[PDB]
Amino acid sequence: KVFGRCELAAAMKRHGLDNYRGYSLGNWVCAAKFESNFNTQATNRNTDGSTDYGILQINSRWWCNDGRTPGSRNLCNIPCSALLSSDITASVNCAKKIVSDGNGMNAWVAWRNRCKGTDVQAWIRGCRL
Repeated sequence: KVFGRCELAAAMKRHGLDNYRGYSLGNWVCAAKFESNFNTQATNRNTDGSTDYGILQINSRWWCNDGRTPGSRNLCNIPCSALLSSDITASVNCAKKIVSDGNGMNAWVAWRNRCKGTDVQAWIRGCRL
């Protein structure tokens, strides 16, 4: 599913991401736009041969099992396919694990390079939340 900007904001809010670890909702939306362009089905192979899955491009090296990432871990204890669902519940619960991991939203390279330092609140402008 390809979410609308405000549609994803609302879903991320309902699921508890807003100010989760002090990251406002616009950070989570901004990251989603620049990781997946809001498309739940988005998949990208990493040079290390891991793959990133879903709305927040969660990575099979550490967070989910895709059955083909050698010597990966699966710290969110899920199949990576779970993360491409139009139900973002797994993507969001796993992302909470990731952000709590010590490096915050810097675990997300698109967030680090495209959202951090910017007025991320623009990404939820116009949304009824």
